[PDB]
Amino acid sequence: RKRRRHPSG
Amino acid sequence: LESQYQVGPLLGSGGFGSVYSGIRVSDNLPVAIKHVEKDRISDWGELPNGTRVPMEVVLLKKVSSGFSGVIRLLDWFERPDSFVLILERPEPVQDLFDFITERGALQEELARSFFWQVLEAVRHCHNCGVLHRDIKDENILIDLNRGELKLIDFGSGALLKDTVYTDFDGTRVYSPPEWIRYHRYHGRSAAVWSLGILLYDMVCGDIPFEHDEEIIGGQVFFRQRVSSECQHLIRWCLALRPSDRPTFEEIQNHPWMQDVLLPQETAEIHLH
Ligand SMILES: Nc1nc(-c2ccc3[nH]c(=O)[nH]c3c2)cs1
Repeated sequence: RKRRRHPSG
Repeated sequence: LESQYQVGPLLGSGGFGSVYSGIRVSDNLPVAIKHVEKDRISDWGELPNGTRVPMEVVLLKKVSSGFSGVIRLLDWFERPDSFVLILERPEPVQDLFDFITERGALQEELARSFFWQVLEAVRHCHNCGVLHRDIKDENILIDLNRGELKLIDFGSGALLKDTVYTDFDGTRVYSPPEWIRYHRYHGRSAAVWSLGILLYDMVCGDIPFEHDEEIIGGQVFFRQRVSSECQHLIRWCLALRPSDRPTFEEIQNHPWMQDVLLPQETAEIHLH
């Protein structure tokens, strides 16, 4: 299953 | 400015800026060197000098006194179109997002040690008047030799207050349902929600929610074997009603949180 980073700022 | 530090390779870039590995020549100390473009800076603050600086600099100075689980601001400089921040650099280091990617779901003993240290770091920020607003595994470094965790990137933070916040630039999948539904939140209870997301992330190997509808749905499905006591703490942190979430004191007094490992034991048992 796809695990990913998530952006912010 | 360019004579006090030797500049190494990019460690990364993103919503925070561009961050470089570096070395302080005065004593070969490892540092991280972060550049922020003035045109991208949303919130500005001021310090005692009345000098106008990015809020991130204000918050780092307030939490950088003494030792703690926060990466300390060692110096900063203003340039024509940017600010440059000199930050601590642990070595050797891995951020908690990559650590969970490579190792999968963490053993509860190890999640307990990490989560406890994150709670102590966040309490420190709150003691100093600082709300981080972007607690997540990506914003946590692991010093792999000392077994200590360090909080980074205050670029979405704010001064801590007791009245409502109506702005937010942190990570949406860690933001609470009252933000999703009404664009309002209070600081501590929103922080507790993101700590619930983080704890689930640690013991299950990825975050529970990706979509707004899951965030506001209030259903936590456990995809790994997790003890009933840990499930209870997570579900409490993720109560839909903010007033139903635990305080930091209730989290740390929770039965799942007892008998934490020391940082050095954590390094020797799980990281060396
Ligand atoms: N992989 C590594 N990243 C750092 C680091 C240190 C401090 C930071 N503050 C930020 O906003 N980003 C940062 C990154 C040190 S070793």
